[PDB]
Amino acid sequence: MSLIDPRAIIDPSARLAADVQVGPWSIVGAEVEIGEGTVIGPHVVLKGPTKIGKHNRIYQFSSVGEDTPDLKYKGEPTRLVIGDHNVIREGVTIHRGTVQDRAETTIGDHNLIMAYAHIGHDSVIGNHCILVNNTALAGHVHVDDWAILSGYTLVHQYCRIGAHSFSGMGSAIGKDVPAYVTVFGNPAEARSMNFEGMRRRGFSSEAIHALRRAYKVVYRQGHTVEEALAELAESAAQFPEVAVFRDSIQSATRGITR
Amino acid sequence: MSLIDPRAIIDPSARLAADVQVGPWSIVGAEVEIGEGTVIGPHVVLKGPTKIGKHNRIYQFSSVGEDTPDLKYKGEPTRLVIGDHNVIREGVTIHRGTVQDRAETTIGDHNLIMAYAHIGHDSVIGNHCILVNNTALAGHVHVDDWAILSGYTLVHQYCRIGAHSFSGMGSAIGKDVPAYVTVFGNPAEARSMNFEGMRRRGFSSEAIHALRRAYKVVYRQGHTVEEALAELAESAAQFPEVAVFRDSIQSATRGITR
Amino acid sequence: MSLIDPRAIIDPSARLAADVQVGPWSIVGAEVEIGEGTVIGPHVVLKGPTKIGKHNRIYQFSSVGEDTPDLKYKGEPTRLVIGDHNVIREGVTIHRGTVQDRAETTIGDHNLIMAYAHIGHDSVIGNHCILVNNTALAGHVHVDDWAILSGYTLVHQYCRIGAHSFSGMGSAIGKDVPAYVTVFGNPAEARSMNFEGMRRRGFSSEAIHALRRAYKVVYRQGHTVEEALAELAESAAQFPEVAVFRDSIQSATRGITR
Ligand SMILES: N#Cc1ccc(CN(Cc2c[nH]cn2)C(=O)CSc2ccccc2Cl)cc1
Ligand SMILES: N#Cc1ccc(CN(Cc2c[nH]cn2)C(=O)CSc2ccccc2Cl)cc1
Ligand SMILES: N#Cc1ccc(CN(Cc2c[nH]cn2)C(=O)CSc2ccccc2Cl)cc1
Ligand SMILES: [Cl-]
Ligand SMILES: [Cl-]
Ligand SMILES: [Cl-]
Ligand SMILES: [Cl-]
Ligand SMILES: [Cl-]
Ligand SMILES: [Cl-]
Repeated sequence: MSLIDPRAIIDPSARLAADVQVGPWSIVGAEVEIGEGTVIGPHVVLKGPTKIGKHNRIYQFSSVGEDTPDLKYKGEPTRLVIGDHNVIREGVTIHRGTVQDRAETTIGDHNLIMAYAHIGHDSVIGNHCILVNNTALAGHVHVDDWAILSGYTLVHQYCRIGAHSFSGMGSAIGKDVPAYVTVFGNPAEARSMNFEGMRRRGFSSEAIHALRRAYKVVYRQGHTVEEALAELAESAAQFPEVAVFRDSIQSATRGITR
Repeated sequence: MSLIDPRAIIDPSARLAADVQVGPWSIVGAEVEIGEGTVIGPHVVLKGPTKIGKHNRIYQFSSVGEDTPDLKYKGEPTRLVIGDHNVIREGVTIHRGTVQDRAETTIGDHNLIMAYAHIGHDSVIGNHCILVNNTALAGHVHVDDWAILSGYTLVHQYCRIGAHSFSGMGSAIGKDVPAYVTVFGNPAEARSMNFEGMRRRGFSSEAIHALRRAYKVVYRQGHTVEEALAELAESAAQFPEVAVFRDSIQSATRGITR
Repeated sequence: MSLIDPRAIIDPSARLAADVQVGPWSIVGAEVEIGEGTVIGPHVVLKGPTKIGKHNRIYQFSSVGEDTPDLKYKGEPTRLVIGDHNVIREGVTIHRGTVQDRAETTIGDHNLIMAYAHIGHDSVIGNHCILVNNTALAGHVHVDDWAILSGYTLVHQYCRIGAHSFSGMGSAIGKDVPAYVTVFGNPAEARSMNFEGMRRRGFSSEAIHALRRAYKVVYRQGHTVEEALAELAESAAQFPEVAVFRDSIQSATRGITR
């Protein structure tokens, strides 16, 4: 019936909204901030500088705000930001940024990060993502809204996981995953679009069909990527949903003068 | 040398047989019941309604009987049941069931579940299994007696792992695995039968042979599953061991009226 | 600020050099030696007999020194040895040896072992190695100096990972990785040599070229291993760096009288 367990350790410099809860044997280190309504389980380690928003649930054996062990990082003061309404399940690791990117690891709102997931330095997670058990973002990975990374999905540094994209269990992602796309295997290859994601968002059935077509343009017609982007111009102007897709491919590929 | 560490937390409503041990900083939650001579390590978390049987050994950092995070599950009073003589190693996660199935995750007797493995909601495990480090049953997975899942084996929802079957390390299993079959890879593919295990269980020469022939019927003679089953009916009447194999195949493949 | 937290448990048979630190809720079991300047985080479990050198850092939720659960192990008094200047990150498991090999798991100096990495019974790791998150040495694995195992690399028992070798993420290694070689995928396959490694170690550019040719000899040229071994003798006499590669291939393939 008492919010901060007396067997937890709270740095004087940490700053908790009053109705925060911290379970027994949890450490809330210096420079950690925790928002209205957040619940910290038993045996959690928070290190900062780290800003956690409201209504987060962080489960046992999680390390949130540790330094990345990557030799690149040499002790510079770098940040972790986690938004509102996230659930961080048991044993998750989330590391702070590195000064060679934007010095921040960033998690939005309403995400579900399942047991043993790992969220490496400088990674950016948007909103409503699901990282299933043991998903690992190596570093500087961007995961846009509604993405679902199935169990034990691995993501190479710098890859972008597009909105509503979906990886199958054990996927090893080496390159960007365009919005809506489903990918499978080691290495990750594209199979289809996430029609289920599209239903659950109540996408019009013209938009669902347009996105099937945009898939075929990119993947099943021998277009080069530059050829696909050009063909997609029309659909992208017709349908905001296709434009999200065109844009995710556009961002992955600048190229070099040939 | 006093069985329940005073540094542990034991809910009033927990039920511990007389000679149970509980290490320090371990939580035995409400509606958790533990049988004779079971040993709980330190830093274990137990949540209920959970019933754990006799002579089990649960290692540090395990979270046994927690709710699945799956959005489908809505806080209902589902259960976990663990039998006798199991060994659950460091960091294992085991979740209670969901009302959509039978409201019960179930583990039998004499199993070895190694570090960081995950036993998803509604999974049923038989007896004498080995889940090696980081094996992950996504949900509603049935693992029949003596099955060995090598390290980092992933099993998709609703899959049945047959008696005596074997998965190689990093297998990504997405369809049922019949009794005795060895599977490998991502996605998992059948390679042989688990003769090592047949030897250990003291199978006759004749039975080991019958099982090799039965493998050849299903996997190496162009037969459909329907034709393979027909061909096995004889071998299955002659050898209990083959019948286990015939039945594992039967109950994967109900089919649709063509 | 007391170097040993009063909330930690220290066996009287443990021997700590004077400026050892142990965080809260850590256990240092019987027969654990910890060298000068080492730091044990909170929530660590150390079991013995184990010998840990100078200036190591072991992080929260790590279990270092436990028994392997492999059923061949029968409680014999096997050992774990860890040199100096290693970093063992959140949740690593390291198991002691088995009497059927040398009764010792062994780790050298300046290694980096990242979250949830698993160092199985009897493994031998040299110096300046990096095992990224979730790397798993199943048992009796030899890793030689400067090797890099990317995230979720799995290594089959008895495999030798060669000096400066490199595995890509999700690699499933069933066989020896010769020095400098890069391998990828499940099953793991050779692709190139770890030129980046050779750079960072100041190799002559003649030696880098000699190691590229040596690769071509072994992998890209029809040769049997015995044929490649014989072609490499000249190159191995000219360049110590090549000799290390010849020797990794030598000491992998004894063969049988045919
Ligand atoms: N709330 C939710 C939610 C949403 C999507 C998923 C995705 N999901 C189911 C799926 C894959 N393809 C079709 N359905 C998996 O990740 C299974 S793998 C796994 C699962 C759990 C633990 C360990 C492992 Cl390994 C899972 C959960
Ligand atoms: N008691 C036992 C017992 C039985 C079977 C196995 C199966 N096993 C060994 C094997 C594969 N093929 C032939 N023998 C593995 O899982 C190796 S992988 C691994 C192993 C350990 C940790 C991490 C990892 Cl990744 C392992 C142990
Ligand atoms: N110090 C270092 C160091 C050296 C090599 C590697 C190897 N490396 C790539 C890399 C090169 N530089 C930065 N990162 C990976 O393992 C990526 S996978 C991964 C990574 C991290 C968590 C989970 C996963 Cl899955 C990684 C780090
Ligand atoms: Cl059409
Ligand atoms: Cl098509
Ligand atoms: Cl059933
Ligand atoms: Cl025959
Ligand atoms: Cl054949
Ligand atoms: Cl040349």
